[PDB]
Amino acid sequence: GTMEELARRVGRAIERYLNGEINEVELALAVGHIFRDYGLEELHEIVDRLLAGEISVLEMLFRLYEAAVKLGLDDLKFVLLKAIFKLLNEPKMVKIVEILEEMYKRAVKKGDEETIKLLKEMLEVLFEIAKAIANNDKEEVKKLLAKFVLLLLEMVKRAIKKGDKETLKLIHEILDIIAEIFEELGDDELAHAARLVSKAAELALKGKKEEAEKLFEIAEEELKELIE
Amino acid sequence: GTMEELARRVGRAIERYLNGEINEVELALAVGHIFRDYGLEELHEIVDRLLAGEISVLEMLFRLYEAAVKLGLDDLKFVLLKAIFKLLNEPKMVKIVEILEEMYKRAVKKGDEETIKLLKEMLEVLFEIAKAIANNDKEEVKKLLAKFVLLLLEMVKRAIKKGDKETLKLIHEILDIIAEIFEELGDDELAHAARLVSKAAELALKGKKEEAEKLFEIAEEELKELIE
Amino acid sequence: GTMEELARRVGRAIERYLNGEINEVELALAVGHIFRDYGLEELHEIVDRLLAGEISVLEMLFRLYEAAVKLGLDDLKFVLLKAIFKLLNEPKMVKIVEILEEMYKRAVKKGDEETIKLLKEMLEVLFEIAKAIANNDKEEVKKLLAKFVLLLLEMVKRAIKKGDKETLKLIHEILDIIAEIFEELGDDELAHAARLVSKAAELALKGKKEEAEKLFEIAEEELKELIE
Ligand SMILES: [Zn+2]
Ligand SMILES: [Zn+2]
Ligand SMILES: [Zn+2]
Ligand SMILES: [Zn+2]
Ligand SMILES: [Zn+2]
Ligand SMILES: [Zn+2]
Repeated sequence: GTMEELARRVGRAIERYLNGEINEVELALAVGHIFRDYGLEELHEIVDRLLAGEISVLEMLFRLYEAAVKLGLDDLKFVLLKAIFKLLNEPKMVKIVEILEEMYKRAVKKGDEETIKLLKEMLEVLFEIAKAIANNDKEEVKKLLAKFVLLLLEMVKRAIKKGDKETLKLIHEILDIIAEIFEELGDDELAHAARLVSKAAELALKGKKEEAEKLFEIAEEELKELIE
Repeated sequence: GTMEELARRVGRAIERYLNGEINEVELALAVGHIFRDYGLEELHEIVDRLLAGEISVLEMLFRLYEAAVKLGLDDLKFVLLKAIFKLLNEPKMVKIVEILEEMYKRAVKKGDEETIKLLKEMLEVLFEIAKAIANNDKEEVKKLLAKFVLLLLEMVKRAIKKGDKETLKLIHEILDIIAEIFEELGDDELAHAARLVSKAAELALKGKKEEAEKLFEIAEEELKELIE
Repeated sequence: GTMEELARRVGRAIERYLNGEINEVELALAVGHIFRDYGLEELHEIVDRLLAGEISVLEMLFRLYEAAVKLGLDDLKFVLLKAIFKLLNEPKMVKIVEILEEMYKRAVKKGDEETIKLLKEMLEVLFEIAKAIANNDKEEVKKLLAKFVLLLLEMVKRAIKKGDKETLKLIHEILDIIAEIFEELGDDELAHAARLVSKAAELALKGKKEEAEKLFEIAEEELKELIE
């Protein structure tokens, strides 16, 4: 069939595994069969490695995400990222990925192609964040989240000069979630920068976009300072 | 292999599922593999739908039966009908299907081809009965059972002019089962018509086939009157 | 992939089944998929017979071993023999198979091709021993073990004329295990012959190979006498 259904099938299999309905061998067999039905041989080999017991579910998910990045499948990428962020107990990251998926789905139905590369760099940053979390190395997580906040700042700067309004709300929600994450990680300056960007986006959405440029430059200067 | 081996394998898998030995994912994987081994692609997609959790076992069985009717596989049809009538708690309908299957196996080893279309029509009627039962609509069940009784009346009329004797006993047993079904459904007139046909068949089998016809047209007018 | 990784994958699947991690349907599906991935169709049909419930795991292992003997896969043969001797509660035979596979692995990395045929004959003898045990027929087990001891005697006679030293230790350990097996089987003469051969091997390894030959012919005539 089409690549959209394939992602739905794989996602349903992974949710069945996560909820406890099926086990690892059943999940491996089902996902390998699904991938083989669509002709994806590399993904089938990666799942075969799980079927042999060499790797675990999280490692298989990481390798599947890398392979899908090489191939260029988007819905499968979002499904795999949500599964990765659900295997690790982080509901906030899953919420961020869900909002980004909604943004991507809104973007693909129109001619906006400049945002797609953004939405993609941010997916790479999210993948690096997940990898760093899996390594239990908390120092790189903050820098990667700072890069994510900078990317969202660039996207909101692009969006303000246009007439979009739902994009502003979604970026505000994402930035609020990241600020909460920063607060839960024992950091205050990066959380303050994220809340500054969120406040600037809120001001721009409200109608007073003249006050937003000073907030934007202050926030970007602070973010650049804190990364180094 | 041959179409007879496939039916036995699928039936065995379904009994393993029904007895509680295997679960739904294992059953889906096994049955899809069996169908793929024999080159039946459409049945494989139908089972794939179950593997994704879109449909249940009963809906999958119904779709498999429809696909096998389109293809023309008989033993698979009988296996699927028995499974359908076993998932719904109706041993009597399973007994009717078993007797029909024995009749079909007896007929195929000889040159009798006229009984084949009648058995196919009765299989269609039984499929509609199962569908109506799944819909919990009790009004159409009685009408469909009346049509089934009329078809058995036609077959017994055909068989009496011939020398068949086991067919007479099997039709008598089937008619008794339908009479019990009608009695358990809170109906008395249709049960009386079914018992009238059974009595006519028994009289013809005994040797007094002169008295059978009066009963025969009496039962047929009663059945025609009760359908409308 | 290569035939070495296939044996590892199959052995891992069977180990998972034996340890209780997976059940018979999961093992059947996994092993059939593994054999299908490498293009081994006959092994796939043999596993299919297990998927349908016609045969059990032990019978499936026996048929797979016979088919691999016909095909000429050695690592798969060792894996299947180990699984067979693990399903039957016999750790000593598993130890014998492990030592034999170590000897085979040592031999295949050099130019020694004469030991390969003798190891093949001993593998046939061990397969016959497993078959006889599965039949609960104890009298043939002793004669087959006598033939195995004679084959080990031939190998030790060949190896003494060469400079091999680890081979002598391995045959000594194997002969000690067979002697323990004979003692546990309520036999003393065959156990005495096995211990005689082991003592001759130990004497030859120590450096006094002049006294080994007398023990050698004594043990071989005793073994020939006891078989008849
Ligand atoms: Zn595979
Ligand atoms: Zn503060
Ligand atoms: Zn499929
Ligand atoms: Zn009455
Ligand atoms: Zn197969
Ligand atoms: Zn003694």
